[PDB]
Parts: sequence; structure tokens; C-alpha cells
Amino acid sequence: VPGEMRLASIAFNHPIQVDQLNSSYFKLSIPTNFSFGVTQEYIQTTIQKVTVDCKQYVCNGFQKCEQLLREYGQFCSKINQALHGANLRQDDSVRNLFASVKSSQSSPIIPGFGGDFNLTLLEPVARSAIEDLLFDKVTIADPGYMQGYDDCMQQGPASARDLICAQYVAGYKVLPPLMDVNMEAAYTSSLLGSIAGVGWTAGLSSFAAIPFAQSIFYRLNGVGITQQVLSENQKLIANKFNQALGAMQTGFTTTNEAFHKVQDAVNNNAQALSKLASELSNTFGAISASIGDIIQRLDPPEQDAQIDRLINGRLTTLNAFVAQQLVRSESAALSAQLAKDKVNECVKAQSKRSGFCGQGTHIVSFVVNAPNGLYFMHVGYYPSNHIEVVSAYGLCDAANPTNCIAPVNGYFIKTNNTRIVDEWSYTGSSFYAPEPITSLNTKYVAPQVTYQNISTNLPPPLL
Amino acid sequence: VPGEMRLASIAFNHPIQVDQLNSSYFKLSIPTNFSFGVTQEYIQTTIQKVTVDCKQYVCNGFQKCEQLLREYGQFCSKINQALHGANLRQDDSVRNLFASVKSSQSSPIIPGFGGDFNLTLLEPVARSAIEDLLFDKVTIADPGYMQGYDDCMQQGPASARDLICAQYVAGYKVLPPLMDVNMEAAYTSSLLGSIAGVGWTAGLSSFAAIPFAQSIFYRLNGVGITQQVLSENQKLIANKFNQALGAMQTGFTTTNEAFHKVQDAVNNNAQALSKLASELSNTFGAISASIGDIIQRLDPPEQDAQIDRLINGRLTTLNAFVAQQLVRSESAALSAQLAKDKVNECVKAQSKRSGFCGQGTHIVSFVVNAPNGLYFMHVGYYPSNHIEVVSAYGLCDAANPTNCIAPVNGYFIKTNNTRIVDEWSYTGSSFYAPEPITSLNTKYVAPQVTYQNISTNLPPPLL
Amino acid sequence: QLHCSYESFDVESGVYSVSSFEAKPSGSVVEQAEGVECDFSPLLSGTPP
Ligand SMILES: *[C@@H]1O[C@H](CO)[C@@H](O[C@@H]2O[C@H](CO)[C@@H](O)[C@H](O)[C@H]2NC(C)=O)[C@H](O)[C@H]1NC(C)=O
Ligand SMILES: *[C@@H]1O[C@H](CO)[C@@H](O[C@@H]2O[C@H](CO)[C@@H](O)[C@H](O)[C@H]2NC(C)=O)[C@H](O)[C@H]1NC(C)=O
Ligand SMILES: *[C@@H]1O[C@H](CO)[C@@H](O[C@@H]2O[C@H](CO)[C@@H](O)[C@H](O)[C@H]2NC(C)=O)[C@H](O)[C@H]1NC(C)=O
Ligand SMILES: *[C@@H]1O[C@H](CO)[C@@H](O[C@@H]2O[C@H](CO)[C@@H](O)[C@H](O)[C@H]2NC(C)=O)[C@H](O)[C@H]1NC(C)=O
Ligand SMILES: *[C@@H]1O[C@H](CO)[C@@H](O[C@@H]2O[C@H](CO)[C@@H](O)[C@H](O)[C@H]2NC(C)=O)[C@H](O)[C@H]1NC(C)=O
Ligand SMILES: *[C@@H]1O[C@H](CO)[C@@H](O[C@@H]2O[C@H](CO)[C@@H](O)[C@H](O)[C@H]2NC(C)=O)[C@H](O)[C@H]1NC(C)=O
Ligand SMILES: *[C@@H]1O[C@H](CO)[C@@H](O)[C@H](O)[C@H]1NC(C)=O
Ligand SMILES: *[C@@H]1O[C@H](CO)[C@@H](O)[C@H](O)[C@H]1NC(C)=O
Repeated sequence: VPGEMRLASIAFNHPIQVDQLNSSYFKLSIPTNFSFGVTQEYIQTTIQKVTVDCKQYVCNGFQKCEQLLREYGQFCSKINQALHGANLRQDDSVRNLFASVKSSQSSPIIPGFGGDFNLTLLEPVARSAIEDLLFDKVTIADPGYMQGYDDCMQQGPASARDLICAQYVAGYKVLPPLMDVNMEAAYTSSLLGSIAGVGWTAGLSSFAAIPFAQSIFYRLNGVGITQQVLSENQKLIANKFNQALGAMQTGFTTTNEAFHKVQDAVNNNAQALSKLASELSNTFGAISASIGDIIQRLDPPEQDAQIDRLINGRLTTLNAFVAQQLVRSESAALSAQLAKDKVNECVKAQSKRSGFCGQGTHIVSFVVNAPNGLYFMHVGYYPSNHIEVVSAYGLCDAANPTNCIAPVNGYFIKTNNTRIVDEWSYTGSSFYAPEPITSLNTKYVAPQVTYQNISTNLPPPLL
Repeated sequence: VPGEMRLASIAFNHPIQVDQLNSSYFKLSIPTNFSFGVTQEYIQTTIQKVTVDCKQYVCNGFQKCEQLLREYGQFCSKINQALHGANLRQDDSVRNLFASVKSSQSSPIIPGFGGDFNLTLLEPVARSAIEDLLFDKVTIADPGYMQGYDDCMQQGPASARDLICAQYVAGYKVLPPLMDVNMEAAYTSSLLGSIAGVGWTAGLSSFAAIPFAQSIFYRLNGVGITQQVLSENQKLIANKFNQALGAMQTGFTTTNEAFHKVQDAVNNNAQALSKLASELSNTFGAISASIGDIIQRLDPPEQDAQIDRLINGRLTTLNAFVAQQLVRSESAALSAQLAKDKVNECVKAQSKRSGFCGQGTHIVSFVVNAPNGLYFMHVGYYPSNHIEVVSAYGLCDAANPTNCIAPVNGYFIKTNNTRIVDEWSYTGSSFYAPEPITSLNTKYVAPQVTYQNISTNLPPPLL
Repeated sequence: QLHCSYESFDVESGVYSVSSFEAKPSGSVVEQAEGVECDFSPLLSGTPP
């Protein structure tokens, strides 16, 4: 059996310390290893849409209630109108979002897409294997519509416990979602086909139509990885990428917080409905929560007083319920706005912002359908095995001080490589790997006091 | 008699398909036609400011209720303080917004501004005709302050129907806006004066002070349209632009959703006031809604049983009202932050982000005053008549593998034009406009296996 | 009913909820203890008094 619990300090991970510099040169920390990795997000975009019959929830059509209820008929109009407006807003948010989701053009989707990349996201020509993993992990009750009601009716299982068939007692109405799931799948298949061309300008209206792998290498030069490294490691890179991708099949656990958020969204909807159901049994001190009971046990002068008490508490619950829905609907709208922005930034293009997307610079990200929302995945780049090297602010001709250069997307380093006779070398900002200094890796700059005075050999300028 | 409604499938537009190709070259989609167009948005920035009198709303000078009310005097104190704080927040948001609206410097504005561009937005020196069209289309009640009180009084038409005269019955007070519409007009003209322009670096210090048309051409070259095309089509551009602008006269319709939102901002304010007014007549089981009436009809020992019922329900309505106002006030503040952000991005500069602004890349946008907020218009660039062409990743000298170039903000395509003897031609990325390849449109790059091997005539490098 | 809910002779176009069918009720079903029997059987035997 288990022993005693252990009190423990919370660990503090210290940053790697990088001693500063007090001259014309400085230590530079650069990774020598890296790995792909993935992060995930869930953004809700909707609230389930419901309406409530304002006569049926309060009473079961017993006539005495129908008479008394006329005094309160205007409250019901306010209830129905408010819910109706909330539902309209949910539909507008969907239409607005999809207008930005669609692309004017896309690649056709084929099997074997992406070359050496595994791409389990490809459609089973359908939704996707990953989306189905998510939906199977979801615990949500079976839908209605068709066959709907005849799954509630006596010709069906005695074991049904769905709030969905309780809908036909309580006066609840669960509205159908605005969009057929197949059209939703079409919208995200279009996003898959919107990858490439990712670079070459903003891409506003041209479509490069190039292989997925090629768009990746372009992105890798976009983060300061030199081309020489990329050409040598192409298969290695694809393999590391696929290992990160393969982990997605194990990502659906309760320890995955994005996954957990999906689960909560599902039970936010379920919880609201169950609350209204429980209130049907809630006597307010009325002789019974049932109208028929109080009718059968009371002389009518007494009976109506008890009915009124019952009605008043029932209406109060409905009013509180409406307010609850208005709050949730608004938060969903705001969340949907966030999703829209990420699709037009984090998904459609590589971004330099940081913050957003995965916490590892940024490379391609993907999005899939999820209940009540969109589920995002971001591929990220994670540095490792950092080393410190000597580096210089720039170089100049000692004999001609006006000739000064500085590295582009990388740093000048003292060479530590046996293939380079030159005392200095160039490496990319994202990855350690020396290279000879050439005009392609540098630009001319105004002279500065911290630039090295080179008395020997520089090829850019040769003189 | 009209026909029966018709069931129909929801259409799904399919993106233009572009087949992926293997090897060193690829298919490219480019528009051959375009049009200007506009989109609009309404961002509410404020809640109308009101205060109430927990001494005039509950009862009206009857001494018996005043004494009863004293036991509850602290509730009114909480009500008054809460409303007061809400109003302070509204004034904070106004000042904060204006702080970004103002510019350190601007151009003077005269009629005929913008040259061939029509610019209907110019003031009738004034507000603007466009702002006035909006105000005329809005169904809002006749304005407060002057003459005010004398439109409640018999010195006016019997046909007045303003809730504003009911302001002096209900104890409502409507606070004046802080901004003063004349100062508001000055601020929007100042934003127009910042046009021409943002281009030319940061634009955060200097003021370019150039003609409007020039700033437009600059933006057009900022989206990959070649300079040569711009010089040839200058009148055409202005014509298409003014067609899009002319459509704004039809923009004030109920199908314009931005317009619809403006109307609902007005509607929401009116509804809140009407709610409190209707409650003045709401008995709470009290014999009458009038306090003086129940006093007149009842012996004082019983009289205040009725008064008590009435007081408590009136207080309850006020409490609910305050809570609603606090919520709305907060949503307005957040909305105002968004407005401020767009002023400092969508308006003050061209943006590369997509997302924000209308969906047609981005080109200059404008903002005008609208009730309780700002109304934005976004000019945009919509592509048309896309064609498919052959393109190459880059070019190199077959005699020397290190001579490799790639297009800047454009593509190398196989020539299809009789003017160019060269087998390849440069094009703008926003429009199909092939041209000879020259050093101005290209850059040297590291070699790659997909670059074409040109064994003959390449001018950049000549050798 | 829709017109009355908006107090107007011109409701804006849309899809709107209306009250549900209350269904239909059938003839009753009742179960209660039975077999009372009033013990009258002594009259059927022997000689009456
Ligand atoms: C450094 O790069 C190597 C690739 O050569 C990474 O891969 C590890 O290699 C060792 C060698 O046996 C394996 O045991 C590990 O399982 C590999 N890691 C994997 C597959 O994730 C290595 O991870 C990199 N270093 C760090 C710290 O990440
Ligand atoms: C890419 O990943 C897919 C994931 O579907 C792999 O296919 C699975 O491979 C395992 C290996 O034992 C099988 O057990 C599964 O049945 C396979 N699933 C399907 C749907 O076929 C695939 O092998 C991977 N390929 C590469 C090249 O990495
Ligand atoms: C070598 O030293 C520095 C670069 O390492 C060059 O810059 C000058 O440094 C002196 C300090 O002795 C400063 O006073 C000057 O202002 C620097 N020059 C400029 C333009 O700012 C120096 O020119 C180099 N060459 C020599 C000493 O011949
Ligand atoms: C580019 O397309 C536009 C519209 O698609 C063409 O504009 C014409 O505009 C007039 C004025 O409204 C219409 O009556 C014509 O029907 C339009 N023509 C067509 C073919 O739609 C414009 O001429 C085209 N420009 C080109 C092809 O260079
Ligand atoms: C462009 O500006 C001109 C003014 O320079 C506008 O022309 C006026 O429009 C108003 C509105 O209908 C008319 O009452 C005036 O009579 C017009 N002026 C003249 C001289 O006829 C015009 O509406 C603006 N827009 C376009 C698209 O041309
Ligand atoms: C001519 O084009 C080919 C491909 O179209 C260039 O690429 C070579 O391709 C082979 C096959 O993979 C590689 O083994 C070579 O290493 C590639 N060349 C280089 C420099 O990497 C080829 O370079 C072109 N010839 C030129 C430019 O002279
Ligand atoms: C930087 O150089 C040395 C480092 O040991 C230090 O003593 C010195 O005060 C620093 N500043 C300057 C201006 O040299
Ligand atoms: C097409 O691309 C594949 C990618 O694996 C490559 O192996 C092949 O050489 C290319 N060309 C042809 C003609 O298949």
C-alpha cells in the first residue's frame, strides 16, 4: 500500500546563462540540435442552440394553468424573443467565419500527398482519421433529427437516458446546427489544399501550387536555416517531422489540456439542459411539483393559490436561464473572432509574431473540426544542445576602412571548422553550421568602431 | 397567388482546382482582371449615459413613502454610485480613443482633393454628406438638451412622442456626450489629413505631404502590381475606384449588415429606457401602481402594507437595470479597444495581415462618425479571371552553376508574349503582366537543383 | 400567435418557434387490489333455522 505523501519544493528551471561581452566580440549561444514538436489548441466557436416552449415548460396544458397563465403571457414573449436573438447571432458568426475560411483556389487532395511526410490528416475518400479519433473520444449523446423522435417513442430501448428524448417532455427544442458536417469537412479540406504557395509575397491572389515539401524548405530558409544544411538533411528532417506527427495518435488523453477543454465544452451544454430538467420536480413549497397532483388534491379556491406559487418559481428559473444563455453566447462570439484571426494568420501563413501558434518559432499549422469549435495543431521547432561561440559585430578592410560588411540572417563567427581556411565563418541564426563568407550571406554597412579590422583576406569585397 | 416555398440544398462553391505537378517547374494561378470594392464595419464605442433617482423612481413626494424609503436609503446610494462609475468609464474610453485619433501634423483639406478620385467624403465646409446620410437613415428619436424641457411642456406640438419628455416623469437623466459633434468632425478631418501618407518607411515622424493619387500608386506597387502597369492604367484605376465608391449611395439599406448594426445600437438604448418606464405601471399585487391613490383609499396602518409591496418591486427593477448597464458598459469598452486598434492599423497604414480590414488584400481605408461608434469603410482589391501559367522556381547560368537568381515579388514564367524575344519573363504577383527580366526585379540566390539551366541568353548576370 | 408575441401586424421574416403539440390522451388504465368477496357461502348448506 502507499506511503505518506511527500512535501516538495516547486522546481525552478534556470535559463542557460550566457556571459556577456566587454569588447568588440561576444559570446553567442546557438543550438546544435533540434526537434519538431506539436502544440494544440481548442477554440470554441458556438453554443448549442436551444429554444423553450414557454407554456409547456411552465405547465402541461392543464386548463387551470392556461387560465392563470394569461396574466403572465408577456413574460413568455420576452423569453422567446431573447432566445431567438441569441440563436440568430450564432448563425451569423458561423457564416462570417466561413467566408474567411474558404479559398478562391486550392490543390486537389490526393493520397500520398506530401511525399515522405505521413499526412494522416488526408481524407478517407469523408472527415479525417484524426477528426474521428477526436469524435470517438467525445462522450456526447447521440443526435436526434432523423430518425429523431422515433428513438424516443416506445418502440426503442428502455435504457435511453438522453436529454435529447427528454426534449419531448420538457418543451425543449434543440435546434440543428447551421451546417451539414460534410460541408464543414469541405471547408477544411480547402484549407489543406491552400498550403503552397506559402512564401513569395503575401500570396494574396496568386497560387503557387508547389509540393508540400518544397513549401517546407522555403519556410526553413525563412527562419534562418541555411540551404546547405537543408539539402544534406532532407530525409532526416522528414523523419523527425513524422515522429512529431506520429505522436498525435497518442495525444488524445485526459492529460492533454486542449483535449480537456473540448470535454468541458461538451458538458457545458449538457449541464445547462440538465438544470432545467431538474427544476421540473422542484416544488416551491407548493403542495406538489405536479400540477395534476395539486388539482386532484385541492378545492379550486385553494388550488389556484398553489398553482400561482408554482408558476412563479418556474418563471424565475426561465428568466435566469435566459441570462445565462446570453452570457455564453457572447463569449462564444468573442472566441469565434479569435479563431478567425488565427486562420488568417497562424494557418494560412507562416508568422513571425511568436506568442501565437506553437512555442517554437513558426512553421506550418493545421486545423480540424471539433465539437462546438475548431481544433488547432501547430508544428513547432525546438532548439537543443546550445553551445557558445565567439562572434563579431562585423568585418572591415583594415586597409580601406570604408569597406564594411555585416551578416544576413546569421552571425559572423570565429571559424572552428577544418574545411575553412578563412579565419571567419558564417552560420544561420537557427542552427549552428559554419560556412565560408560570401556576398550572398552579407550586406554592405556603414563602418563602426566595433567591426573587426581585417588585414588579410575577405572575398566580399575582394579588395 | 404566390407560389409555394421551395426546398433547396445549400450551395457550396468549389475553389478553382490547380493540379499539382512534379519536377522543376510548376503550374501557377494569376488573375488577369480586378476590381475595386468596399466593405464596411461598425464598431460601437459607447453606451448612452444615464443616471436615475432612487427617490423619484420609487415614489413621488408622498411623505408616507419617504419615511418608509429611509429604511432602504442605502440601496439608492449603491445604485447611484454604481451608475456614476459606469459613466466615468464611458468618458475614459472616449478620451483614450481620441488620443490615438489625433496626429501631430496633417495636410489642409480643400475641395477637389484626391484629383480624379471622387472623394465624396469631403466635408460641405461640416460633417460629411456620408455621415449625414447615415443619420437620416437612422430612426432615432429627436435629440436631447436644447430645447429639452420645453418639449415636455405645453409650448410645443401635441404630436411629440419623445421618451425624452418622459425623462422628466420617470426621474431619468440623460447625460450629454463628452465629445461634442463639432470636435468630432474636426477629428475625422484630421485623419483624412494624415492620408498621403503612411508609405516611405515608418511614417511615424515625418509627414510625406504628397498627392493622394501618388499614395495610391505606392500601395499598388506594395501588392506586387508592376510599376509599368500602373503608369499605363492610371485613368482606368481611378474609374474603377470611383465605381466602388459610388456604390456607397446604395449601401444604406437593410441588407447592409454594418448598417443594420448601427440601427440596433440605437434600438438597444431605446429599449433600456422603455423598460424602466413600463415598470412604473407594474403593480406587484399592490392595489394600484399609484402611491397617492393607495394613500387616498386606505387607512395608514394598512396603507403601508400596500406601499411596501410596491416599493420593494420598484427597487428590484432598479437593481436589475444597473446590473445590465454595467455589463453593457464593459462590452463597449472592449469594443472601443478594437476601434482604437484599427485606427492605428487599418486606417493609419496599409496592412499586410489580411484578416483585418476588408478581404481583398489591403489598400487604404476610411473612417467616419456613426452614432455611438465609428463606421469604417475599407477599399479592397478583388482579383478576377485567373489563368494558369508555367513557372520556374528560379534560373541559373548553365555555364556556371553559382550564377543563380530568383524573382523578387513576382514570378518567372514561360513567355507567352510576342514583344519579348527571351524564353522567360517576369510578372507581377498581383496581376498578369509579363515583362523582360532585368536586374531591378531579381536577386542573387544560392543555387538549387530545381532552378532551370539556361545555356544561352540571360542578361542578369550577362555572363 | 407569432403576431401577438410581437404586438404587431408585421413580423420580420424568419424561422420561428411555435408551441408543441400536446399529443393525445387515451383511455385509462387502473390497478388496485381485488377479490374482496363477502362471506355469504354459509347460506348454501345445512338446514336453515
Ligand atoms: C540530438 O539529435 C538526435 C538525432 O541524432 C536526437 O535523436 C536521439 O538519438 C538517440 C540516439 O540513440 C536516441 O536514443 C533517441 O531516442 C533520439 N531521440 C528521439 C528519437 O527523440 C536527439 O533527441 C537530439 N538531442 C536532444 C537533446 O533532443
Ligand atoms: C504513417 O502513419 C500511418 C498511420 O496511419 C501508418 O499506418 C499504420 O502503420 C501501423 C504500423 O504497425 C499499422 O499498425 C496501422 O494499421 C497503420 N494504419 C493504417 C491506417 O494503415 C504508416 O505505416 C506510416 N507510414 C510511414 C511511412 O511512416
Ligand atoms: C581598428 O580599430 C577599430 C575597429 O576595431 C577602428 O575604429 C576606430 O577605433 C578608434 C579607437 O582607437 C576610435 O577612436 C575611432 O572612432 C574608430 N573609428 C571610427 C570610424 O569610429 C579603427 O579605425 C581600426 N583601424 C586602425 C586603428 O587603424
Ligand atoms: C475585367 O472584367 C470586368 C468585369 O468582369 C470588365 O468590365 C465590363 O464592365 C462593364 C461595365 O459594367 C460591363 O457592362 C461589362 O459586361 C463588363 N465586361 C465583362 C466581360 O464582364 C472589364 O472590361 C474586364 N477587363 C479586361 C478584360 O481587361
Ligand atoms: C463625385 O463628386 C461630384 C461633385 O464633384 C458629385 O456630383 C454631385 O452629386 C450630387 C449628389 O447627387 C448632386 O446633387 C450634384 O448635382 C452633383 N454635382 C453635379 C455638378 O452634378 C458626385 O455625386 C460624386 N460621385 C460620383 C460617383 O461621381
Ligand atoms: C541542371 O539541372 C539539374 C536538375 O534539373 C541541376 O541539379 C542537379 O541534379 C542532380 C540530380 O539530383 C544532382 O545530383 C546535382 O547535384 C544537381 N546539381 C547541383 C548543383 O546540385 C543541375 O545542377 C543543373 N546544371 C547546372 C545548373 O549546370
Ligand atoms: C568592460 O570591460 C571590462 C571587463 O572586465 C570592465 O572592467 C570594463 O569596466 C567594462 N567597460 C569598459 C568601457 O571597458
Ligand atoms: C515525381 O516525384 C517523386 C517524388 O518521390 C520522384 O520520386 C520522381 O522522381 C518524380 N518524377 C517522376 C517522373 O515520377
